[PDB]
Amino acid sequence: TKDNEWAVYTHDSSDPAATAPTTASTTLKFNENGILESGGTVNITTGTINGATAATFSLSFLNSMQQNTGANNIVATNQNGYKPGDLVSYQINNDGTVVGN
Amino acid sequence: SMQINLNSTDPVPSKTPFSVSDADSYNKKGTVTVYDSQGNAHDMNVYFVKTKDNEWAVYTHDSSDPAATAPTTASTTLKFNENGILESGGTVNITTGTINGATAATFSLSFLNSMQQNTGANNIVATNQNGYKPGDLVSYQINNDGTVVGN
Amino acid sequence: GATAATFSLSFLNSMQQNTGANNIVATNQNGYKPGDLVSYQINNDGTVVGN
Amino acid sequence: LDENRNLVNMQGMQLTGYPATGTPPTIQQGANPAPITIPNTLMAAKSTTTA
Repeated sequence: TKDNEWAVYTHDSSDPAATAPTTASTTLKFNENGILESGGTVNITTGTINGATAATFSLSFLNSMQQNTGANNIVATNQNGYKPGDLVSYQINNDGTVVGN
Repeated sequence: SMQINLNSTDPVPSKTPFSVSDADSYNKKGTVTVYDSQGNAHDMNVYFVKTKDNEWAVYTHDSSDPAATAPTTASTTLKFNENGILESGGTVNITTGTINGATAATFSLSFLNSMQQNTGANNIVATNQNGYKPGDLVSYQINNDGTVVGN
Repeated sequence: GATAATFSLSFLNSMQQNTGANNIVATNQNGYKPGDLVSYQINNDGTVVGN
Repeated sequence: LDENRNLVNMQGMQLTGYPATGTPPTIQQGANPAPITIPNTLMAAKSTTTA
């Protein structure tokens, strides 16, 4: 929106009835060094598909950095939710820990 | 650090005073690239105009900032001894413009090791600056002394 | 019976000077026509492009 | 010459060198090396000032 000021919107492409985002979800503000100063965390709620609860999760932009890189590149993405799965294999590690993959 | 060789026989430009637009108004032009806190590249254009014998006015202006003031006052003045040794004015503090929220780059630019003789043409010997742009790992290596160096 | 096509026509970069005659430097447009696939290729940057 | 009419090798390796700057453009040995560009755009006219 101006120098060191980045409005950030969130949208859910999976929901066939998702509402088009009209209001800013958050605003990333950047110090003189391009580091985060505010707006790095925001609580985002998804849509309701197939009767399941919408996922209300804290999206954190921690360590986001704006400097004269050649382009806008996403460094890392991570989320702590996982889909159900069946047991595939198992192992015994060197420290005695039994791990099922 | 900016090291140059200056020619003693260059005639004083008739188109006084100094004008950025006027190419013939300056005897030599050089460019050094500096960087701000946000890594923006500023092409410091420096202009060398001989005023009298062994006296050279050096002007500075950044082409990156369209809102920067036009240089109308001496950025520095190099005074030289008889045999081409530097006398005074070889170091000056230089501040760039403010581009895209980046703070102006305040750096000490030094004309040390500059020597002025009867060179056949205007040439700049060396330009060095300790700033850079952000970089990402493209390779890593281990040297013979055991130093791990990431390029 | 097609819907009316309204387009922004611009004479930008056109100039009136002492050229020998009225000469068109260039024409450009964003509209196009239907046609079938002929070739497909993968460039040096990994782009898959069909001509 | 490539699509933008720049001096290129077999691979698209763009030639670079000292560009021409100013009005009229002049060769500046102190200027940073820049790619050499050869546009096909027509040349405008400069009013006579000294004869």
